[PDB]
Amino acid sequence: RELAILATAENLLEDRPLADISVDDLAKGAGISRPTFYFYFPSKEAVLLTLLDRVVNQADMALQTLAEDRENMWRTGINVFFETFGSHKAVTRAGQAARATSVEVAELWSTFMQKWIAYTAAVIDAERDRGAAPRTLPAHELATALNLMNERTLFASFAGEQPSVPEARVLDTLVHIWVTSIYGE
Amino acid sequence: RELAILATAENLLEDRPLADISVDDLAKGAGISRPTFYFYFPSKEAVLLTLLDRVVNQADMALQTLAEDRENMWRTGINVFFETFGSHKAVTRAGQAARATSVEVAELWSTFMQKWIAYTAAVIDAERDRGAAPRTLPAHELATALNLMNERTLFASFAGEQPSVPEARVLDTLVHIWVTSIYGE
Ligand SMILES: Cc1nc(-c2ccc(C(=O)NCCC(F)(F)F)cc2)cs1
Ligand SMILES: Cc1nc(-c2ccc(C(=O)NCCC(F)(F)F)cc2)cs1
Repeated sequence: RELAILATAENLLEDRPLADISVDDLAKGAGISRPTFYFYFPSKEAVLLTLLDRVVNQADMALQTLAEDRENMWRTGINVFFETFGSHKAVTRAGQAARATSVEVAELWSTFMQKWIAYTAAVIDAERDRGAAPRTLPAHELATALNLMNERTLFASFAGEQPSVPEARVLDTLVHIWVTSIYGE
Repeated sequence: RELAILATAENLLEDRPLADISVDDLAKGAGISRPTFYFYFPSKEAVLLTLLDRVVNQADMALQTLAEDRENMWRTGINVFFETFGSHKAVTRAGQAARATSVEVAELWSTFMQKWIAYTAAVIDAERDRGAAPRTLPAHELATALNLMNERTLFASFAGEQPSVPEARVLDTLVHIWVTSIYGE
């Protein structure tokens, strides 16, 4: 029943914004009543938070799995986000828009971005320690800009935004900019 | 009176979101009544559109002025946006949030981003034609990712977002990533 509500909200988010979806909608698709819905979630907003929270953790776990040539290493890491978020475009789109109106969605996003940037910087620092990358910008600042570039450019591509890099070109585009800015210088 | 309404909306946007500002607020600060306000603008939303439209055109004109070493050339161009938007942070912040709710603000933003990306690509292409930059990524795709990185990273810095590059470091951060990704590979 919790799973059914989640699947239903993801299904419907493919067709319309969260605002055009009602508790009654989610309830119907899940095969339960409205008050029964309120036993699982306080609100439709809470349902989107849980969907985003699962997609973000799935990216984060895949990146932990990788952690356990240099161009390919970065490509494989960026690809976690391309495939994870790009396989859940409706949740990605609605979760990003909700950052504006939900402090819990904003804090969720912020917490994981900090984590991913800290880990990016730790890897740059290792590449510098081994003599493979030059000591140019402070690692954490470089990492932060690269992570934000990916956030905006991935998500603009997935949304078909104008402008955006075509989805079929965006992985290669981001990998080039990461490798050149990390190893260049 | 039109100028007074605009100055007043910019002043108040420094303190609170557009939603916490009423036509009555703008009218008061401008020294006119509410129906007199409606003679100048159809809505508070229209006032923000005009503010954004002036800041965007001021950046765009400064970039046209520049057009009339390689690291410094890119730095001087990125700086147009750092100084123009960074001198109008409240308008930047409210105008970006309005892209979600106003098609006219979305189309304005999109139109100028396309223009700035097209011009970035034309300069990369010239640098490649002269033998100074290598033919790596398609120029327009590289330009699009760099422009989106700047959009998100500048504006996160100006908003004091977590995460963000500190405002005092963001120009140097972006210049490094542009120069390395353009001349590297
Ligand atoms: C090989 C490695 N890759 C990373 C890595 C790769 C990509 C990202 C990344 O795209 N960050 C932005 C995520 C977001 F796009 F916002 F969803 C963050 C970290 C760390 S170590
Ligand atoms: C020397 C040159 N610089 C450019 C240039 C430099 C910077 C930008 C830029 O920051 N684009 C994003 C603007 C935005 F940040 F979104 F406001 C666009 C174009 C073109 S030719």
